[PDB]
Amino acid sequence: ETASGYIQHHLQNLTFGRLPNGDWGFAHTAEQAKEMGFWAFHVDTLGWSVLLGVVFLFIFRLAAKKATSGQPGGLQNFVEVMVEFVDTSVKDTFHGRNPLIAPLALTVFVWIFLLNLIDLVPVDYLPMLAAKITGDEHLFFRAVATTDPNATLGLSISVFALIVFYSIKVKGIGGFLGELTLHPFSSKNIVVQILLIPVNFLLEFVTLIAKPVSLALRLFGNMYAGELIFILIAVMFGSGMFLLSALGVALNWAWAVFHILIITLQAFIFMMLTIVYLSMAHEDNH
Amino acid sequence: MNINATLIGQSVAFFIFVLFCMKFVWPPVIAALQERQKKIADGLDAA
Amino acid sequence: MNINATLIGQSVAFFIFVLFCMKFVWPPVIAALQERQKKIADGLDAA
Amino acid sequence: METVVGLTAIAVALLIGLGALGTAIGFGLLGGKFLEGAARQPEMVPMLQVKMFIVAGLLDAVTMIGVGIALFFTFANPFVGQI
Amino acid sequence: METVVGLTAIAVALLIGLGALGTAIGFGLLGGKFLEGAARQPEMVPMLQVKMFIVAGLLDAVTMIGVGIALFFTFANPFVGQI
Amino acid sequence: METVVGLTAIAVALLIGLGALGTAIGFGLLGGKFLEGAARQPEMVPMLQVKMFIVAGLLDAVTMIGVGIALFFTFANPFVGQI
Amino acid sequence: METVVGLTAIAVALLIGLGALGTAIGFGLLGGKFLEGAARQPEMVPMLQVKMFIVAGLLDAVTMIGVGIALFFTFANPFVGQI
Amino acid sequence: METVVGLTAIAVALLIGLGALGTAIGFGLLGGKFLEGAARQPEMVPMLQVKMFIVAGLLDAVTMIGVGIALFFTFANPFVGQI
Amino acid sequence: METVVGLTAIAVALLIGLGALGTAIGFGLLGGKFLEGAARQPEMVPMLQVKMFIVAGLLDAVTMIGVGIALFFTFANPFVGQI
Amino acid sequence: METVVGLTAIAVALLIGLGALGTAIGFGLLGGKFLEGAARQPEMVPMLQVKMFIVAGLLDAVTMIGVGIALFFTFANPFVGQI
Amino acid sequence: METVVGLTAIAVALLIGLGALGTAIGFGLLGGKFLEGAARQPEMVPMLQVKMFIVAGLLDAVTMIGVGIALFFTFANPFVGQI
Amino acid sequence: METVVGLTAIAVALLIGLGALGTAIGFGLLGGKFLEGAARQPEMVPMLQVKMFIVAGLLDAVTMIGVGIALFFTFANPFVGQI
Amino acid sequence: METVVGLTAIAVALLIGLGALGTAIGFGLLGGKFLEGAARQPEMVPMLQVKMFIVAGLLDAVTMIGVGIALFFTFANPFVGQI
Ligand SMILES: [Zn+2]
Repeated sequence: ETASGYIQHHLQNLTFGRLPNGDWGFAHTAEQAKEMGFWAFHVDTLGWSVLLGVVFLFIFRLAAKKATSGQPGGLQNFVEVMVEFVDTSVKDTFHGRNPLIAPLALTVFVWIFLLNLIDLVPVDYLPMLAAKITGDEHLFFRAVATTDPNATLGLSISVFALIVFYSIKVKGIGGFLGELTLHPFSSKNIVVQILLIPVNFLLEFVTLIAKPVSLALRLFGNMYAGELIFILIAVMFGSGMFLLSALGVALNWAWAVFHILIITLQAFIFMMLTIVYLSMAHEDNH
Repeated sequence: MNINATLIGQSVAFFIFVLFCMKFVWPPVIAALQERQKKIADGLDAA
Repeated sequence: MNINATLIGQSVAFFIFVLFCMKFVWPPVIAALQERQKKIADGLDAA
Repeated sequence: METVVGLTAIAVALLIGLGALGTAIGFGLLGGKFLEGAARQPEMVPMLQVKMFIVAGLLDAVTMIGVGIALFFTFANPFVGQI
Repeated sequence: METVVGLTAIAVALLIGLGALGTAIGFGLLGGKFLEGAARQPEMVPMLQVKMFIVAGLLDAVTMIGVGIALFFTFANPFVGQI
Repeated sequence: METVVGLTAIAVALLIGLGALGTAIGFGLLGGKFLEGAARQPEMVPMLQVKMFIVAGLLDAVTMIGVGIALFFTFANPFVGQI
Repeated sequence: METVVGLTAIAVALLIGLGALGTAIGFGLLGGKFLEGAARQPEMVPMLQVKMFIVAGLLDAVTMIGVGIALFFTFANPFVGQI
Repeated sequence: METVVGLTAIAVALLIGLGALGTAIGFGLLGGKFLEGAARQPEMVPMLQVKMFIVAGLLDAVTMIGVGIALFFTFANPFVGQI
Repeated sequence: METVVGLTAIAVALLIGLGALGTAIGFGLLGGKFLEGAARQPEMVPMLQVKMFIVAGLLDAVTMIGVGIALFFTFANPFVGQI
Repeated sequence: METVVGLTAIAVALLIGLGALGTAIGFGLLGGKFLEGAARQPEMVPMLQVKMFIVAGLLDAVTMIGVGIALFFTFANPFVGQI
Repeated sequence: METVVGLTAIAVALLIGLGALGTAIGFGLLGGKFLEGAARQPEMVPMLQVKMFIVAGLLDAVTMIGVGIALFFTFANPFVGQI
Repeated sequence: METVVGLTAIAVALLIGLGALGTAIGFGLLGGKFLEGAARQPEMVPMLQVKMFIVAGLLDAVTMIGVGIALFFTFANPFVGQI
Repeated sequence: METVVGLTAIAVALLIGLGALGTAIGFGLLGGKFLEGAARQPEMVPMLQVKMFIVAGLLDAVTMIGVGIALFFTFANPFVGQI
């Protein structure tokens, strides 16, 4: 098997969608997967994301259900540390009393961290394990959910929907459209302000739209580049040469040691940006 | 690359997880922390 | 070549990374958590 | 059609590279002044951080449009098909 | 013809990329000075923000025209009609 | 002709893009120093604003000429008649 | 003379765009210091404005001849007279 | 097809080089201001370092997108598949 | 010789555009420093103006050389005579 | 085939040259600020040196990737195989 | 022979234009600090002017070599002889 | 094969020119702060010189790699044997 | 021989240029701080001049290498000998 085929296989997702003969079946080739329209699902991404979210929620439910209100145990001390950190972060950014912001920030941070963490495992372990368990050698399986633009886009779109919902809730459709078309530049007379509404819309709508796109792409680019560089280094081992493999080990170790920082930092940035975006939807910044 | 309905499944899972955390995780831990702080304050006001 | 070499290289690199982590990253986190627990215990004893 | 696709590749490369250069320089300039402000008056840090995060939404607005249209060109090339 | 649309793709890439680079650098400078002013005098932030938006409009003035022209070229190419 | 119109597209792209880049950077430089001056003495702000406008006119004097020439090239191409 | 006219379009685009970029950067740099000086003491604004105009006369010297010859290239092309 | 591959090579080169240049300059600015802040207030060094990492998280986004897309373009090719 | 003419137009466009850009930026810097000095010490303006002119001559020497060369190429093209 | 190799040579040159330029400018800025801090606080030099090395680790992150890719292109060649 | 002559004309344009741009920016940077120093220490102006001329000798060292080489190319073109 | 060698020459020119530009600007930035520190703290110059040399070691690495690669291209061209 | 010599002319131009550019900008940056230091403490000038020359050697090393290689490409040609 060639290195190019190795990379091409590693770059493909497990897709379930509408075959020409019915709305049931898994794609066996990249072309067949791309033939499926918008109504298809990446099974590996959704499965891993739901599994990791369920694991995190179960672990945090175990400590919360038996809160001692005294000397904390080993697990609930860690849970309290995380909750205190999230609460301190929320208090320094958001001055309202919305109960949704803090649990949302905690969920976002821990979920994204857990999704990024599985990139540190060797690239060939989980796909080969899945191939052996299912018995199919040519099985598409990608573990890291955050390297799929669909997951990051879903997170960013849900955050954007929350932004719009809370802005409308706290300002009426009236104040929402007013802030979108009239606020940054205002005039005492009607004729000037009418000429100003296109400028205000052009300045506000672009910045409003750019938020979910940046939120998704900042995470996606970092995770995708990290996984792709991890895949490329594995090819150096595949050459079988002594010299090339020795350098590959050092490169992989350095990349992982650098990548743990990126894994933590991207989740922290996503949490902070979500908090900031939700806080500026309850106030007026222009 | 390939935009799919995974974009919808991820948002559904996200909302479900956030609604779980809002009701069954955060309040008990916050209440325990506040009760411990109240106990410490009362012990410091015993004078 | 190819398979059975990539696996060996990945396993060696991952083992080195795991050793590095278990020798440098874990003990500070464990120490910090235990320090938090000890401070909470001291506060409760004072109360 | 070969020339169209070849020049579309260069167009995507420019669209993303220029935006990346601009955002890197702009964020360096913004972060440096943020650090200086946090060092001069350490008590202002949270307000400075939230203001910096607000300005970051203006800093990369056009860059996000450029990256989006570059991604549109790569996988859904509109110029191909216009003869 | 293929050459006209191939050069139109490069033209769109230039139009969006140069504007993105310019806006990113200009907003980095403006936001850095705004953060410095906010750190020096926290009481003046409400009016500094208004003036920052006043000058941000002038920042984005020409780049908005550029991106509009780029979109008009991508979806309504006026150069193909000229033959 | 194909090549002349294809090069006119690049000409329009350069005319608008370079002006947008220069305008954004120069206006960021001007706005930063305007915010600093307004923070220094809030009571003189209207004079600073009008003096900023009278120099913004000079800043955009050549960029508006460039965008006008580009718009003239786009819809009333004078080079296709010189063949 | 297809190539000659096609390259003359690019020459005009460069002549105007580079001058516009340069003037925008230079006038941003000059206006920033003018506003800083006006803010430091407003009693000297009338003299500072005259000095700024004197400097602006030097700053814009080459760009105006550049746009002049760009217009001289667009109308009454001198290079098509050379075959 | 040879033109497509040849231009894809240059696209990758630009996409990585521009990002590297921007990242290096931005990190130079950010690190210099961080060193100045650390020198002024030695007690605030760890908070300044954490804030520098937070800013670096924003600085390095579009460059990493470009790097990923370039690495995708080298070992895979969405442009060759369009013939 | 259709290629030599037109490439000479591009050459003169570069010769004038680069000089204009550099002259505008350099005079922006020099005038900004001169305005700062005048605004801080109004009594020193008469000497600072003469020193600014002395610096300006050296600043504009090479740009004037380039402008002369560009005019010579425009009206008395020597490359044509070289076949 | 010749075009592909000729363009990959230019791609390698672009990668290494842009990386070198960015690294040199960024390290000039960082070193200037480090020397300023060392002159300001001579007793803090050992800690400032470690902080400078930490920043330098981030500054060269993408440049080393570009250099590695350029060496891979100049010794091996993924584009020639694609024909 | 047309290609060689055209490319040597472009070479002369680059050779003079880049030197002019660099010289103008460098002399603006030098003159700003010279004016600041002259305003700070009026009694040391005679020494500062000599030091500025000494620095100016180094600033224009390579620019004059480039200008001389450009003149040698345009009047005594050595590339026509296939060297 | 003329294309391969002709593009190798331009590749070498870029490799050396970009590195030279970067090193010159970076060393100007570094030496400016070195001279400032030497003038303000004349007793610390021997330490500042050693620190400047340490920084210059990091500043010039990638440029040395580039110039070595350029020499390798000029005297041991590897691209010729790939066709 | 047409293409290789034509591109060698461009290579010589790009070697002498960007080197003149970097040298001019770097020497402006260095001389500005040299004059600032000589105007702050007028008695440290003899030491500052020697330190400035020491920095200038490092500043001009790579530019001199590029100029030498450009002269080698002008009055000799390693590329023509490769057919
Ligand atoms: Zn508002």
